Amino acid sequence: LVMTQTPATLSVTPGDSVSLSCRASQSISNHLHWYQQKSHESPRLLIKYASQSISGIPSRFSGSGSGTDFTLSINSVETEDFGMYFCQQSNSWPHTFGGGTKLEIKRADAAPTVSIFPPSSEQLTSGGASVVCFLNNFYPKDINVKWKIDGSERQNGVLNSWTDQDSKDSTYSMSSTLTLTKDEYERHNSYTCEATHKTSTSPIVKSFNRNE
Amino acid sequence: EVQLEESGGGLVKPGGSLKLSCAASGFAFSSYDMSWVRQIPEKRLEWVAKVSSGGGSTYYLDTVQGRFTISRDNAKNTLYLQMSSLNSEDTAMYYCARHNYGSFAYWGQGTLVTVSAAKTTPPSVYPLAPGSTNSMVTLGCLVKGYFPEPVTVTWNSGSLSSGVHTFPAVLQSDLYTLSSSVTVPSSTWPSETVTCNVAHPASSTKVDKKIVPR
Repeated sequence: LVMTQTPATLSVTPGDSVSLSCRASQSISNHLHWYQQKSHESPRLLIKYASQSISGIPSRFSGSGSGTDFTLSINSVETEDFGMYFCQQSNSWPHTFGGGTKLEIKRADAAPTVSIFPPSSEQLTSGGASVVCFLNNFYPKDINVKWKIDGSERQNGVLNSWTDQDSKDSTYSMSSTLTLTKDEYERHNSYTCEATHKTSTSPIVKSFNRNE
Repeated sequence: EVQLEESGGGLVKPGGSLKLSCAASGFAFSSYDMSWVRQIPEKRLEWVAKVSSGGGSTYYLDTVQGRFTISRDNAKNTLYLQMSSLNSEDTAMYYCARHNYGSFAYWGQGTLVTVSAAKTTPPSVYPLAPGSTNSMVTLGCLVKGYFPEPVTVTWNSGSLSSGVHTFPAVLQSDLYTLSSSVTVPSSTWPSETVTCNVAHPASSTKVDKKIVPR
């Protein structure tokens, strides 16, 4: 028994309305439950048995459907609705969940605040060298981060991590770390972090010079 | 009010065994069916096992059958999940959950289970101070080479809360790396000290790292 959830991702401006689709391979009567999952939090039951809402859940949340097709609609999405949504089946064993839907809140375009950090003398002592770049409080999530060493673009030893959407201001932050051996770090002078983002035609550049 | 608290999660070698525990309060424990639901790194939820209110009828996900055993102590208000013959596919955040018939009405906070041959390793903590002038200054620390997850990061032992960004760990060759940033008024640093505090429970380590000008 396979549960197929669509769309996988959703981008909603506040005030706007959305609906999630949950599909079962075979009829599951009304044995379908809905959950919400916020960042660093456990799932929570939104609607049980296709359409029965739970005490304390906003009326904006309305589950529908029977047999093979179920919906979860949300009227006038609030900033607080962001996160992950899952449908679950309790008709047959094993119980299954849908792939989930990541609901994102749309907001005003925000340019990132880029900061560059050279390697600390403590990491250099151990024979390693990380060049760290922080790109904080930007919207939309899509951002292209590149590393240039003496002008030549580099991807080996680059690792990125995006935070989940911020609860208070719906922005995103991201961290880009370029890791190289100490010996290799000492072979080059300029280290730059380049961020291409929809908030400017020209990328944002942050530079450090080992020679200065 | 319902309280569910799982414990016992950690790093286990493949083909190993681990016992998870879930303490329950604020409800008639024996009057409700309990489940174990795991969240895989993909963020996908997977129902693992269910035990009946009296503990007479046990149900397991087929891939987990014969390897795991869900049990409960109604007198002790504790739920159990003894796991054996563990594989990489069993790496997840394990949640214990109270049923409302077919739905999981209440959930715990989660207990991480890492199934890997990689050894426990403490983080190496590096200060991120700006290279040698705005109203604000951004500092940070790099938490490199740790295993398994998780780690905790505070600035000034919890005192500094605004302008703090803690980035999810990235797994590169059996080691995690994470970074944390803090934006403080330019006027206050280095005039006032900014220290990042790193806690790694798997190796019982804690690191306090001062952020000094370059």
